[PDB]
Amino acid sequence: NRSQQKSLGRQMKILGNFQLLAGRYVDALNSFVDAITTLYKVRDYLWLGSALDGISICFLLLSYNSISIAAMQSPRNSIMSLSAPALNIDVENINLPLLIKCISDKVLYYYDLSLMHNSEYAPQVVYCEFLLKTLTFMTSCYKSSEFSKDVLDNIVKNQHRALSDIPNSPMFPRFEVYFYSNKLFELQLKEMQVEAQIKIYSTMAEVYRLLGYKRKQLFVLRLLMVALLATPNKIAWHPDYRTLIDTI
Amino acid sequence: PQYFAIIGKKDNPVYEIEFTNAENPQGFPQDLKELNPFILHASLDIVEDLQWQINPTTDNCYLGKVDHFYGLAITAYISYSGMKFVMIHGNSANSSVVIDDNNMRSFYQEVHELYVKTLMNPFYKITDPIRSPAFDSRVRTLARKHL
Amino acid sequence: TVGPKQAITSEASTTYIPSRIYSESLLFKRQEASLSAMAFLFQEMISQLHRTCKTAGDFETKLSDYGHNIGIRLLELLNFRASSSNYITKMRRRDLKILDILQFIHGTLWSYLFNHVSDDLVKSSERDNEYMIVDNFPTLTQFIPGENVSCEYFVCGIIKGFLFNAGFPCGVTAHRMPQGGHSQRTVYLIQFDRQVLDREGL
Repeated sequence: NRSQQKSLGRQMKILGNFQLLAGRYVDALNSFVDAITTLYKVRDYLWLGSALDGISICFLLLSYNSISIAAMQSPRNSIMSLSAPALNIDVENINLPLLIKCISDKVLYYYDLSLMHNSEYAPQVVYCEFLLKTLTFMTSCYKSSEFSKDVLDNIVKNQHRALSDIPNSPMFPRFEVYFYSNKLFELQLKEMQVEAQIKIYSTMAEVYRLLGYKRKQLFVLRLLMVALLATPNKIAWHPDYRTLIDTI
Repeated sequence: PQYFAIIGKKDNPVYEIEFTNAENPQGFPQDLKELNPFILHASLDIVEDLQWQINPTTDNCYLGKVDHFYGLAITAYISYSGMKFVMIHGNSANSSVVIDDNNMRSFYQEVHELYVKTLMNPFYKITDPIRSPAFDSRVRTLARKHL
Repeated sequence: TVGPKQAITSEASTTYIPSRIYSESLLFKRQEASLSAMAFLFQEMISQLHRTCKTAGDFETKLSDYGHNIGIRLLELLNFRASSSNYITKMRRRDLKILDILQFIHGTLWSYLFNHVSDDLVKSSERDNEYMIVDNFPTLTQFIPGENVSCEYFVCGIIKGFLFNAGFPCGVTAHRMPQGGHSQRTVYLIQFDRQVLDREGL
């Protein structure tokens, strides 16, 4: 079918752009390899990776849920990483949303408020992707849910979101809105591997500390304590627990 | 089930109650021991943040549903001395305080009248709990007749 | 045995209507007295606080505590009966700006304790963080002779505990400026702290 060849290209394109997106290290400084999927450009590894991810996200949005949301998140991450380098990819990166504003709706030109709209639309596309089977790959065909991989998207959404609130009297994002946009995950949280559950409560404590909410911190460290106590395996002493009990 | 508490100035409690329906008599099953004071003390802070906001997130005494967590909404009232009348509502489905929002504003005003009536005793200091047998009947007849 | 701090009592709703034990009332019922019967009790404050005090300053700041324990009662009463139990009472504006509670104290606290509204409310123009409140006749200290103003402070503790329980940590100090034919004019300066001062800026 045409949808079969489009599904083959949807499988091909995002992974074909993702390794070139992962071909950046310290902004690609003097790493001249054998020039087979390693270009070693001076200041255009982000630009070539952004063009690859732009073509891949355009082809996946033409092939329009899970891989579509991952493609839109890949285009958002490529635009954010290209803007993170102080380069000339501003008008090209803002006009690079030709299929991202067709499937998503960015409609902005500010300092990552366009990426805030694209991230909210990416979480909406992953929420649309939740209305499917719980795991669509081969090794993920009898996995937990989509509830173990929506959560990794929105916790790095919060990690990228709250840094816009630097304390001073200008507030880029009102102080209540990421407090609202972190309480959306009241997923059951019952079963997964534990070292995700230490990290989510630790960075949720750190985002509450940098916002300045000194009792929601006590709530999430109490959730960290309850999750640490009831684990069935055995753990060892580490001096992280020393300062954790000291701050609580 | 319903949880109601009067939180003082230093966050020390002065009145602490739950009241619940007779269908589930042992109310709040494995939350009353271990989450129900933590969500109260954690979500004092957004009530404290809303005490200096002119318009919310021209009365500034009643406050709406200020937090919603596992489908439990809390409602708040900041009195003139600063004793805050925060109360957690629990149900089976998604509970609505909007069906009682016109109603239980006259439950917060009719418990604030009882707090003013127990403030005027000169033997009653601040930062000590209400050890009053009259206060329990005066709050639970109000909870029974007006919910 | 209703709220112990050992536990939260779990009790089911819709029980019986119990007996009625003590019922009070809260409206004003404007009942008068004689100023001699006030001034006798004010001099019997001072005739014991002169006795159990060693220096001047601790006499100042424990004559102030009696006013503190009238101010923290009166703040909850006066707004609640000015916004008007079973009378379907509403709410006021729960004021939260420093020259919106000074207008309330200036026009309502002094019209409650005393018959008249206090006359003037003066900002300190040449600096910031001093706010004068004056009258022309302190009617409680008016039977004290001399000039030393320690016996003033029972009224100024009424001011301070009004604001300390209102979320506005301040400190009052009374002085005497005999302006004109009002020989007892008796300014109080309310002097807010530094840590409040940023908050009304933001």
